[PDB]
Order: sequence, then structure tokens, then C-alpha cells
Amino acid sequence: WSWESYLEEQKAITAPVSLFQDSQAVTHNKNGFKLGMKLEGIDPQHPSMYFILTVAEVCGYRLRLHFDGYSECHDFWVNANSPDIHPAGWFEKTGHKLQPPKGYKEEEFSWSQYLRSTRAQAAPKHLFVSQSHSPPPLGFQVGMKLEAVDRMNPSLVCVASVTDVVDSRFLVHFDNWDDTYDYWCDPSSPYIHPVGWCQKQGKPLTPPQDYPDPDNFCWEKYLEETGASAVPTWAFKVRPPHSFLVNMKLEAVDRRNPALIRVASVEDVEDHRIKIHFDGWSHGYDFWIDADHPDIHPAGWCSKTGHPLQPPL
Amino acid sequence: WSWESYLEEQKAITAPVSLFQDSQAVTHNKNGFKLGMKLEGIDPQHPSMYFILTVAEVCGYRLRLHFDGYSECHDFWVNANSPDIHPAGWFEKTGHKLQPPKGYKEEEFSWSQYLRSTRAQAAPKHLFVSQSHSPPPLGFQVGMKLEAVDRMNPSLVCVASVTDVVDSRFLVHFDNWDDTYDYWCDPSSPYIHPVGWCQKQGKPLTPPQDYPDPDNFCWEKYLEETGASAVPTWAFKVRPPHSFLVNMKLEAVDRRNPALIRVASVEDVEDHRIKIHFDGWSHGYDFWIDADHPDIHPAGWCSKTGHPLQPPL
Amino acid sequence: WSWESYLEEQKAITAPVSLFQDSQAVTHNKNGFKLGMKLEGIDPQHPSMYFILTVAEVCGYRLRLHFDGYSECHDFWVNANSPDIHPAGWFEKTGHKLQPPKGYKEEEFSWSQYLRSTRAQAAPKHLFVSQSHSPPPLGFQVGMKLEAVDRMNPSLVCVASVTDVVDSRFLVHFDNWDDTYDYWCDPSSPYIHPVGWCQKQGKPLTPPQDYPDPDNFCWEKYLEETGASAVPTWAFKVRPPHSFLVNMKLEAVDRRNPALIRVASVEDVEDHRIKIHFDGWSHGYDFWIDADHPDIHPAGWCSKTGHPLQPPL
Amino acid sequence: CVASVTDVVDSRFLVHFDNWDDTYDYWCDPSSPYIHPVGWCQKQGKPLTPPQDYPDPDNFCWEKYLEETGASAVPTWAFKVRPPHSFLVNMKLEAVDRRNPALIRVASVEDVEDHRIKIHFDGWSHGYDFWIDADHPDIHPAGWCSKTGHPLQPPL
Amino acid sequence: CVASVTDVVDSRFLVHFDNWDDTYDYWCDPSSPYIHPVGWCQKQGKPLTPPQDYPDPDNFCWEKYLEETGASAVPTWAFKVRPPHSFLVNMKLEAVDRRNPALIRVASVEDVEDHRIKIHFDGWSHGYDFWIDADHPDIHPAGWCSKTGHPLQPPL
Repeated sequence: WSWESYLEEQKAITAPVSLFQDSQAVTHNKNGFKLGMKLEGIDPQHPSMYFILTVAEVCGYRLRLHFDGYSECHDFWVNANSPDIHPAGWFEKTGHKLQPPKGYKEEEFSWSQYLRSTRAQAAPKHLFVSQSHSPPPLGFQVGMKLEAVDRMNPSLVCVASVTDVVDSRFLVHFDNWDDTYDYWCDPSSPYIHPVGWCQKQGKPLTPPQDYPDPDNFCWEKYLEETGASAVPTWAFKVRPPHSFLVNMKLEAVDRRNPALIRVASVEDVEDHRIKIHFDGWSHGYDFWIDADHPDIHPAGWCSKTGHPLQPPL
Repeated sequence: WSWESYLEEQKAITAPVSLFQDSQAVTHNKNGFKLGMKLEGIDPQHPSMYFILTVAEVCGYRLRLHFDGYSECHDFWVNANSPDIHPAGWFEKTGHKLQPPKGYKEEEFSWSQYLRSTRAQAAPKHLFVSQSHSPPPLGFQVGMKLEAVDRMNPSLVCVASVTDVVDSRFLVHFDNWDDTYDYWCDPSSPYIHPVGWCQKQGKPLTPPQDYPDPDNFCWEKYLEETGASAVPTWAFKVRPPHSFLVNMKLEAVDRRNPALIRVASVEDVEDHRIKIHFDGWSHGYDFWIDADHPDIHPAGWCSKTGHPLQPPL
Repeated sequence: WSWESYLEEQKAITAPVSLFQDSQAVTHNKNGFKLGMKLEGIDPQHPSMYFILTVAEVCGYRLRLHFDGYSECHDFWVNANSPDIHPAGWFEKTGHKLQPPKGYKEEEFSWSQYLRSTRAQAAPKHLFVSQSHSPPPLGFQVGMKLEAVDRMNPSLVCVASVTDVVDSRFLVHFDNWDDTYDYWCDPSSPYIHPVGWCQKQGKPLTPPQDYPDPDNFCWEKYLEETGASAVPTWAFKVRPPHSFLVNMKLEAVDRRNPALIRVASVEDVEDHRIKIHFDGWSHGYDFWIDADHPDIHPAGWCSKTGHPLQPPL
Repeated sequence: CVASVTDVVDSRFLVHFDNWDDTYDYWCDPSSPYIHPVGWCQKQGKPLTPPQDYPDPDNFCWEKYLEETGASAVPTWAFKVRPPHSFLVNMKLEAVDRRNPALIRVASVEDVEDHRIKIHFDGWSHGYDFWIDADHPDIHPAGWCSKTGHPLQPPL
Repeated sequence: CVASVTDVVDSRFLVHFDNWDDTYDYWCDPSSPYIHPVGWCQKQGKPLTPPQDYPDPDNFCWEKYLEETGASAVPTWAFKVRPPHSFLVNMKLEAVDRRNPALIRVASVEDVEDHRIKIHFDGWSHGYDFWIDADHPDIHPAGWCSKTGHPLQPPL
């Protein structure tokens, strides 16, 4: 419809561009991904693992990725500036493991030969914002230890490790646990803390799954025993709370059908999260989201990138 | 940029592949090292000593290694075909001593238990070019004696011993001195000489540190007294001088920041060393290097292995 | 503290002297300015306006200037090779207006009288790189119009005029706006464009402040009404982008405390600007600066000129 | 749960849960139906939740805790619970909207307990219904908005 | 390279490189590891060397060349896998001297590939070492010289 006339009739304002990360706001980059191009990327359900992916669909600045050899029911959407996708050949050049297409074996797979056999085009390197050609996030080296909130069970702060580093980001892993609980972040993340923070704050720390003698959990000796260092405290930066206010309007991907983006409103706020309401829909579909999530955008993003915008219902 | 267009504009040639050791030139081997893998290797500053190391970073055919338990400030870069790294378990199986992770005790350390406690993966054996599964360098047995140039003080030729043998290489140690002056080489090394060479050449020989009666230094009796044999003269092979010429171009690691490799030129030559100039930089950063050094490579090495190449400044 | 030890410690490289303009690098010129000397110069905050200034302090190749008759809170620092200062008499010989000392009238000020009143010495002419004696910038005449980026609001490209010409540079003024927005440039400045550039690039052009019909600004009519000519298109030159790279280290004056010069790093780059980070300080103090700005310098500049250098936090 | 008095102001005091932060704390008076003397759970047959990280939580015992902490129990006699309120289902009133506290709306008693009422906002979904203490400061008799100069939101 | 069968004698055939000197020709059998069917380079992503003086060197195409030349490809079924040899480094044997072929010398396996071995003459410089196919007629087991009546040269 038009944002302009909507704002007049509702007597409302949009969340200003300045409130968003540059990466959530940028509209002027073209999407150079094309149908059938091949690449590598993380599995959103197993964020430590990398698979061969194909571009199955492009919509504006977004793309839908298919896991080669597997079912289309696993396909998922990302933005073209996603740091979670990488060019063909990246895994080998940066020390990562590639899970091959269904029916291959890790060491059976070669990009040269795969491309010959498929006659497919690898997505060109220059498309990717993350190629491990930037120097890491200061002070966060693989194997180092920290305390982290289990984003799945937010009342728990837990023994955790850095297991992956890529450009300005690193992977937080829970000791003795599935990669299912892992998550990517950067040194300003509000979900991470230096070794000792729990003790110094009052809260209990959850030790590694099936550790010997859990209440008697000692960090400086866990550390000596694992040949690990804790991430230095000077490394952990303070992300300031976001400045979104209740009733500001924006555009947000609909988690019920991620192909769609909708007119939305800020229904509530915490320091680092906002509660999203889709205008014209039930408050039952209202949901909490991290302010820095890739799937929230300023008003006009859809229009400038060429993605349909769902008007209010 | 491109080598091709650079060579045309400069009216220059690259040092041909044939000029390099196969090990400096090989691009077609993949790097199978992955972040967090554990292994063993020498300390580049104390080349007689072995430590537990972790893969901290991978770039193309290179990797950055971290000393477990110690500071990240000691991390160092090697190539994936380095003979100075070995699989977990190597020390025990080949008669070498392992200095354990900071806070352990030599005999407190067990790989089984370390891996259980860290939940880490040992780098697979098949990755390593040096596992002591080759028969030694002919005629160079541990305890044997020779004359060697102190690569740190090149005007000195000195009483020296073989103290380590691994595959085709052996460790040259200076009698009564720190391991700080030690270096690895092979029987074609131009820095080593049979017992008597000094006397037969005219030059003075430096005896062991704090030996009784230095000018009166007698080899055949030093020998009888130490229950040692000299390395037999037939063992010392003649490495021919290299064939690099001034102005040939190549790629070379920048010692100021070893993460980087640069376009370079041959500025000068000796029989077994070349002087490297980084195109577009001051001649003040020009440096001498052994022709067989692992950190010089033919043009196109970076491109074929997936390591960034710094173009001329 | 030394640069040599710090670079080894950090595995870092300094920006070479070759990347700087000669004027930013030159260390072998002596500072002839002495305490109490009087001269003329622009107010850095209002670069179209000239004042009587006195040397209040000298530090290496830098000097602090004081606005005669005004508060010391307005003192500012320049290099001894600044083109923004001029000898006594220059204003009257070159058609520039003097803002006289606090409490004088323009017609009231005479250098002869003032020097007699104060018993002070004028800075000698031979100190000054700029006396309006060198050939003017080709094609840029006073009164000619052009399109310019508002460096204070860089999203705006605006109707502007040449209002001053001194040696090889000219002053860009934004029609009917505060002179605080004015800036000095040369023909290669990346911030200026010929009349018609916005329309050819499809960018909005910002019209003069209080333009009688803001809606329908037309350059052809404006030029006619104002008795003005466009700067001809041939006069505009391409400045090549700078060659500074992220992580190179250098020396930069502290914007908050300009008496101080600090160890600095290149945090980010654009074609014509660099982003400065002060090593050891918060990235909150980081700032963008033009590559040609007179207050960045190569490592070594402070020690070679005799200016103290502040080590990293 | 095991609790302490940590603040006293006029006739009210602050109930704090030992070893927990203050996010679960609440202010009340001697007649609160939510407070009981030390020993109440044992006398009534209800399980007692020990402090958040108490060492041997299965063997938590009050007479030992009181001696490790040098504290005494609020005297049993001080607890004088209030009678149940007399709000009946269907009675109407005004109540602050929890989701937008600037607004007061027409309301109904949907359901009752001894000390609480279940508020329903007239014309709205029953999914919006909530339980609230009968002494809560944000419920009011009909006419309160009109008499105090606050707008009332009509049903729907 | 593009090549042709130009001779057949008993169980072997001669491989010839189209329009090159016949000095490059060699005899083989179907299991030779040096030959591949038409299309192998393109399937393996290797450059194929075209005939010498091929009229348009740039755009060599097998389909057109076969047609222009009235020729058929050797069918793919005819090519057999030869298993790699089982010689190991340091095994000793007898080998004819390439420089003085009248002579057979004590020799050692210096290095191995799947189908070749590198010969070292014991007591001589490694500068005289050479690669040779495992099936070459001029290497023999220890004892061959004495059992056939050929003199054997001992190590330097």
C-alpha cells in the first residue's frame, strides 16, 4: 500500500533507520545470487555444521537455500548479506568440516569434480560478506572458555567454549552437550560472560553435562585440566541496550511462513530484545526477537530491495 | 591482482617452479587440518623440545598452532606439510620427550585421558608428512659428532653433535650450549662438515663451552673420551648452489606479520641464500633467507592453495 | 617505549612514508616559529575568516596559536608548514578581510600601530609556505559555481560557490549558509562536482538556504540571476584512492586533546578516508579522517620532529 | 519457601526469598494470605522450598538454618490473615489494562477465590482474563475514572 | 594427448601421437596405465594436447576430428585396470645400467609409485637414480645374472 498514508491514518512513527544495524538496513546492494548456484553454509538447526547448498529461489535481497541430496522440506531462507554462507572451497581453506551431499563420504567429495558432474556454477566469491579474509574478534580464540546463557533455557548460565571463529564472529558451544544449543555471536553479545562472572554476581553456574561432582565445580582447575585458557575479561564488550520504543513500526519476517515479510509494531521491549506484533493480526502471534536479528528491517526495506511487503490484515 | 599482467608491466619473469624444492612448490595437496585438532610439534624457539599443540587457525595450506595451556602470544604459523609437527602419540612411539600443557607434569600426561577430558579430536595420522615411518638419513646416527656453523654467529664453526633423528632430518646441537642454537637439517646441508674439516681448510674451530684448555682442542681424544664416533665423511653430501637470479619474482611470508604472504623479488644471491625484496616496500625490509626455507614459494602458490596474496604496495 | 619493540610484540606493520603526502611526512624542516610572534590565519572553525594570531606554544614541528584579544579556550594547533596561516600584511595585499582583535574596528587596526602598541615582532615571511604567490588552481575562479558534498552532512550534495583562492587551493562555500560549512580544496577533491552532476547521477541536489522557490531549483536560471558561471568540467580532476590498509599503524593527533599525538591504527578504509583507532582506547573514540589531512603522520614523525608521542593505553 | 523480612516502611514490609535475587520479592502487611510463620509447612503437611542453593536441600531444617544465620522467626502470633473478600461473580468494576497500563477499562468479575478475583474486560476475549489480588491498587469501583478525571475505555 | 593405434603385434599395440615424430611412440597392452579412452581428459578436467600442427589448435573437438579422419575411438570396454605393483622401498634386485647397457648391477628400490619404481645402484651417486616401469624387461630378481650366466656388478 503506502507507509506514508499508513503512518498518517494510524498517527504513528517508524523505527528510524539509525536504530538498526547497518546490515539490517542496507538496501542498495544488489542480490547477485542466481538460481542453481552452489555454495557452502551452516545448517540453521546444527549451527556448527557446514553443508553444500544450492540457490533454489531468490526474492529481493533474500534467497532460499536447498541442502544438496536432501529433501526440499529442509530448505531455508537467508539474506544475501548473511555471514552464515560461504563460497565453494571455503571449508578446506579455513579448517572447517564439510558434511557432503546425501550419499557421499566426507573425503569422497571434491568441488572440481562435483561441478563437472553437475555442470553447475559455484556462486562467485565476491558475493559473500564472510570469507575469513578479516582478522578475528579480539581475544576470542578457539578452545577458550567462558560463561554463557543457554538461549534455549534462559535461566541457565553455563560452562561454554569457543569452537569456531569466522570473521568477526565465533561459535559458543556448551561443554559436553549437543551442538543443538550452540549459537554464533560477537564480543558485544549480552549472552556471554567471562569466567567467574556467575560467582561474582551471585548466580549458580551449570557445569558440563555428566561432569564428576557438579556442585564442587572449579573453573581454574577445569581450565588447567583441559589445557584451556579463559577468554580474557577485557575481550567482553558492552553492547548498549537498543533504543526501540513501544509502538514504533517496522518490517519483519513471519516465522509461520518465512517467505513473507509484514508490517509490524513494537509491542514490548527488554534491554536487548523486542516483542513484535503484526498489524492486523492476533496478539497471539506476537513474538520476542533479538534486536540484532537479521529478519527485522526498517520501513521501506522490502520496497527498496524488491521483496513484496504484506500490508496489515 | 594478476601475476600475468604484473609481469608484462614490469617486464620481468618469475622464479620457475623447478628452482624450488617440491615441498615449497606443491599446491595440489589439500589441508586436512581443522580448528581445534590436537597434535605434537617442536617449539620453533627451542627446536629440540616437543609440546602439545592445537590448530587455532587455518589459511590455505598453512595453519596457526597454539601451545596448550600457554598464552596465545606464542602462537606460530606452519605449512600443512611441515615435518616439525607429528600426530598425537608420536613422542612415546619414537623416543622423544613431551613437555606437557602448562600445569601438568611430564609423567602426569596421557593422550587418552587428555582427549577424554577435553572432548577434542587428535589430528589424524595420515595428515602428517613426518611420522618416523621412514628409515633415517644415511650415516647420521644420534651421538655422532661433526663440525657446524653457528647459524646465529656465522663466523663460528663449532664442535657439534647429532641429538635427534626424524625421518630424513636430524638435529644439530652445540656441545655444552643451550638448545637455543640448535637447528634441523639434512645430510646435504651447507652448514655442516665432517670432523677435521676446519683443520684441513685453515679455519679455527670453536670448542665446547667451558672446555678445559680450549686452544689445545683435540678431536680424536674428545671422541674417545665421549664414547662417540664422528659422522663418517661419506655421509656429508654436496648440496649444489641454488639457481635463483637477481630480479626473479616469487611469493614470500612477511616476517613482520607471518599471517601475510607477499609478491617478492630476488634482490641478491649467495650460493645457498637469497635476499628477498617486497615489491612496493622499502629496501629496509629486505632480508636474507635460505633457498630451501619453507616460507618462500613460486608465483601462483597462494592462488592455488587458497591463501590471500598481498599485491605490491 | 619504542615503535620497534611494539611492532614485534604486536606482529604489526606501520603505514610506509610512501603512502603520505610529503607535507604530512616531512621531518627535516626546522620550526622557525617562536613564542610571541604575531601573524594572520584562518579560524579552523570558520575557514573563510582571518584573524590576528600569536604563537602561544611550540612543540616540535607544531605550534599553538592564540586569537589576540579573545579567550585562550579558542587556542588551536597547526603544523609549521600549514597553508592556513600567513604573514602580517597578507590580508591587505590579497583581498581578504581581517576580523581585528577583540574591541577594535576593522578600519581601526593597522599592523604598524599594533606592533608599536604591543612591542611585538611579526613572524618573518620566510616561515610561511602560503603567501598567495604561487599559480592558482586551474579553472576555479572566485565567483564560479559547482556542486559539493556537505562534509558535515555527507548525504547532501549542494549548490556551492568558489569564494576564495589562495595559492594552489580554493574555498568552497554553500550558497546562503553559515560560513562554518566552508572548506578548502584543490581541483582533485573527491567532494566537488561540476554543475549538473546530481542530475546526471540521479541524486537530489540541495538548493541554497532560503531559495525563493525551493521546489523548482534550476541551475541555468540561478546562474543567470546570480551573474555567475559554472566551474568548467575540464577543471575537475580524479584523485586516486589512497593506499592505506586496515591494521597499518601510524601517528595521529588526538581530536579531543589536540596537544597530544598518539599511537594509532587504521580501523577501516574508504577510497579517500581512513578510520583512526587509538591503540588501547575504546573504539568509541574512533574517527574518520581524510587521507590528506595534516594531522596524521608516519610512525617516527614525533621522535624525528621532537614532539612527544603518547604510547597505547 | 524460606523467606526473610528485609525492609519495613510504615505498616508494610518486604518479603524476600533467601538466596534468590529480589525479582520475586513483594511488599505486604501482617494480614497477607501469602505469608506464614516458620513451622507452618510442617504443621500443615506442605513441602517447604529451601533457599536457592542450599547445600543439603533434602536435609534443610529450620532450627538449624536459624542457628547458622543468627536469626529468629517472626512470632506466630503476628500473622493475622484477612477475611476473604466479598466480590461476587458478575459484579462490574474498573481495572487497569495489564498490557497497556495507561488504560483503564470496564471490567467484570469472571471468577473468585478467597483473596483474588478473576478480571474479564467486557467485550474482550476471555483469553485476556487474569487473576488479581482483591486488594491490588489497580482495581476500582465503577465511577472511579469519572470522579478522578481519568478516561474510561468502554467495552469492545 | 590425442593418439592412435598404428601397429598390432601379438598381444600388444603401438601408441602413436598424431602428427608427431614416431620417436614418441610406445608399445602397450590393454591394461597400460598410460592410455585412456577418448573423452577421459574432459571428464577428468585435464587439458588435452592436440595433434602437432592441428589446423585450429584452439578448438580441438574429438567428435569432428574422428569424423574428418575416418576414425573410430577405441571402445571404453577395451581398457583394463592394471593393479599397482607390490615392490617396496629398500627391496634389492638386479637392474641393467642405462648408461652402459652391457652391464647389470646390484640395485635398490629408492622410491615407488603405483606403476613405477625408482632404481638406485648401490654404492653409486643418487644422481644416477632413475624411474622405470615395473614391467620393464631390464629389471630382474636377485639371482637372475648367476642363474643365466650373466656377470653381475657388485656395489661400488
